[PDB]
Amino acid sequence: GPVPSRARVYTDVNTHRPSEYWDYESHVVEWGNQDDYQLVRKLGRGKYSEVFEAINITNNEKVVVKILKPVAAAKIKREIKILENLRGGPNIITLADIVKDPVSRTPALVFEHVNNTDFKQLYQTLTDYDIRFYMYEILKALDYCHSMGIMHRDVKPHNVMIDHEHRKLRLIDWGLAEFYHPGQEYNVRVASRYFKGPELLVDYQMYDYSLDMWSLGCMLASMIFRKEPFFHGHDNYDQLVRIAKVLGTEDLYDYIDKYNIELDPRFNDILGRHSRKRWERFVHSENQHLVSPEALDFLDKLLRYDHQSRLTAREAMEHPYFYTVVK
Ligand SMILES: Nc1cccc(C(=O)O)c1
Repeated sequence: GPVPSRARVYTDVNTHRPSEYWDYESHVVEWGNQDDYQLVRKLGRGKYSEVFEAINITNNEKVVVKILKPVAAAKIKREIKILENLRGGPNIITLADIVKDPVSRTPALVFEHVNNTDFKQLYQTLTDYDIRFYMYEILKALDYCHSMGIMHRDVKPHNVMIDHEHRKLRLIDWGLAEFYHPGQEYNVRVASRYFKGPELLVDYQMYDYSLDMWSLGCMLASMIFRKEPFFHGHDNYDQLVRIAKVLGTEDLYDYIDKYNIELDPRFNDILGRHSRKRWERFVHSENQHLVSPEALDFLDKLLRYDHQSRLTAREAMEHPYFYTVVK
C-alpha cells in the first residue's frame, strides 16, 4: 500500500502539547450573550452556515455572525477550538464571541468586522506590487497556523477578506481546518476543486500543511497570469488532467511511484502524455507586467506534485519575490 509521509516542519507541535490544545471533543464552550448582537442583513449562505452583518449593541461596533447549520457536531467544536487557538495571530480572523442562536438553536460564531469584499473581487485587478504585498500578508497567516499545528485546508480567494482601502487582510472560514498529527490519515474531500492539491486528487490521505501551499500557488498563478482559475477542471478527475497539462505526466508518475499510490484506473483513458510547460508559455501582453523571473521561480517552487518538495510558508517568505515589499 502507500508509503507514509510526514511534514518536514512543525511535525510534532501537537504531540508535545497537552490534550487541552488539540482534543477539541473535550473542549467546554463558554457561551456569550446572544442579545448583545442585532442581525442587520444576510451576507451569504454556504453549505455549512449562514453569514450575517450584525451590530454589537454594547459598543455599536459592526461584527459578522456565522450561524452554523446543524452540521455536524464534531465539526463545530473543531472550528471553535482552532479559532480560539489561533486568536490574535497575524492576519487570522478574530473570533469575538460564541452565542447560541435562538432560532436555529445552533452555535453562532461572532467575528470582528471585515469589509464585505473577498479577495476574488480584487485579485484580478492588483498591481505587481500589491500581489506581492498581499501574498506576503497571506503567508504570515499560514506560517502562524502551521506553526500552531493547524492546516487550513480551504485556502482560496473567497476565504481571504480584504480591506483594500486600508491594505489589511484576514484569512477566514476555518470550518475545514484540522490539527496536524504525524502519521494521521485525513479526509481528501477538502478544499475547493480548483485549489485541490494533487495529493487530494490521487487520494493520498497522509498529507500536511503543504496542501495549503499548493492552494496558495494556485491563487498566485491566477493573479500573475490573469487566468481564473489557473487549473480549470470540469470535475475532480479532469482537475488532475489540467494540472498534468502544465506540470507534465512524468513528474506525476514519479510522485505516485514514490508514495506507492495506486492511481484510480479512471485516469488511464483521460490523462494522456504531457511534457512540463515552461512558465513563459502563460505570459501574454495583458499579464506581462505582473510577471518577473522572481514570480516564476516562486510559483515553480509552490506548484510541485510532491507535497514534501514545496516551499513551506516560512521558506516562501524568504523568497526574492518579496524583497521589494516594504517590511
Ligand atoms: N464572511 C465571513 C467573514 C468573517 C468570517 C467568516 C468565516 O467563515 O470565518 C466569514
